[PDB]
Formats: sequence, structure tokens, C-alpha cells
Amino acid sequence: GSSGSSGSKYQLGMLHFSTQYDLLHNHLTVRVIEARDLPPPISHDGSRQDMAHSNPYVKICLLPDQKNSKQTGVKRKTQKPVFEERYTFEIPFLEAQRRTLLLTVVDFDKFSRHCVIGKVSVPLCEVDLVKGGHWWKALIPSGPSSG
Repeated sequence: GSSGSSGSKYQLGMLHFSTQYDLLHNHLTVRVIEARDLPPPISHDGSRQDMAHSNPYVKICLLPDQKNSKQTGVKRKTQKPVFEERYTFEIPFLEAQRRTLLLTVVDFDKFSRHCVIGKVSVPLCEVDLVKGGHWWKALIPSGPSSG
């Protein structure tokens, strides 16, 4: 029970990620991939700020659980955050299917307020984890949730 989005497209950007579940280890293997088309460090507004480079980072989480969130190391001044790191999560397939892979892209810096650039949610119910996942999505403008 929440509002939707309809109108001016969202040119927030795009993030690369792959969702694969390991049967041998019986855990969720979520490897974080690089990204591109990410907006500069801005609070209110302002075109491509000059000489504006910070240390961005990507977070991880498995909905509906939005408490135990993970985060990749902090890279050096760069527009395209790339880590190519792998992660694990002891979760029973049965649950996995019900759970959802959500990735949040937030910048890290002194005056780096909680102005997340965008998020990317994807249900692991349809996708085949046992076989692994790998696609490209366009970050969406997160919003309020009463659930």
C-alpha cells in the first residue's frame, strides 16, 4: 500500500549487480559489481559540479528485512564506484525466493547527508538463483513506506 511513479523519466543512473545462490554452501552469494551514470555529490541541486569527487559506496540488503544492511569498502575519489567484491548470507532457499535483493547507492563524505541517489529492488522468486543472476537496472527514486 504505497504511491507509485508516473511522469518525467528517472535519469538517476544505473548500477551493475549479480545475484547467485550457492547450493553447495547453501547460502546467498551476492557479488557487488561496478556502476556508471551516477550523479555528483549534491544536496539541493546544481548541474555537474566542477572539481567534485568523493568516495561513493554501494549497500546491500534482503527485503523485507531492511535492518541488517551491508556496505562495500570505500573507494577513492571517483565517479564510477567499482569494487567487484563477493558476499555471503546464510539463508534457506525457501526464504530466499520470498526475500528480495535491494541495492542502495549512497555517497560517503563529510557533508554527505542521507541523500541516497537511488535504489534497485529485484525479487528472487522468478529469477533462477541456483543458476545465478546478472542484469542491468536503472536506479529508482526511493520513497516513503508504511510497511
